[PDB]
Amino acid sequence: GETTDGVYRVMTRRLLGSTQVGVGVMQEGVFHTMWHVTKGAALRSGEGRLDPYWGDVKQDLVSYCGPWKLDAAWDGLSEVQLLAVPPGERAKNIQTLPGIFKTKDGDIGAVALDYPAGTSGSPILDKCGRVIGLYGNGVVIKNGSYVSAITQGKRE
Amino acid sequence: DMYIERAGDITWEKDAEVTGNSPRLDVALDESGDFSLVE
Ligand SMILES: CC1(C)C(=O)Nc2ccc(C(=O)Nc3ccc4c(c3)CNC4)cc21
Repeated sequence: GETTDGVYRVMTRRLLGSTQVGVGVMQEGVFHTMWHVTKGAALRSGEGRLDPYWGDVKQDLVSYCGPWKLDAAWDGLSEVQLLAVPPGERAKNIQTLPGIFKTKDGDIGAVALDYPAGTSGSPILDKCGRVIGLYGNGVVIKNGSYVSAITQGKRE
Repeated sequence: DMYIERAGDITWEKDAEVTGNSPRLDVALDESGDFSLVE
């Protein structure tokens, strides 16, 4: 099916009507998304089929048709863009300065933007347009707002 | 059965809407891939 690079919606017809469960990135022939969006299930792209290739529940990432290709990283200083693809709404870039998730295994950038759960898998970009991570896995702070980690995979 | 639909190009947009704060949070990551606030 469609293998052109770009951001894509992950849809399902199992529920009422057509429901958007997430978003993903097509790059170098590989579809990248978050694990909790597909649960590792096969994907359809028109008549074609995309089979899972690599995945990990702890990282919350999954790749289709090949290994993880995205390896750009947040520089720890600059503003980034969340290319949000919300359910039923047009792709729209949102600029923000990320915060930090301090963990026992190092620090990770984090974006404090609130979107429907179906926006999970939307890419976070640097000024060069490179995907530095995906949106959709983080925490809910005291006032009820959402903070997502800038989740990046490893390129082998 | 899940399917994919193209939603656009991945490009940086000059003069995009600038919003959101930068909080420094102490967090923990469990085996299920779920984050939690460390207190
Ligand atoms: C609605 C709200 C708060 C929001 O504003 N944006 C998002 C984005 C993602 C989720 C989300 O639930 N993500 C998730 C679900 C399941 C699992 C993981 C992550 C990683 N382990 C299993 C929620 C939100």
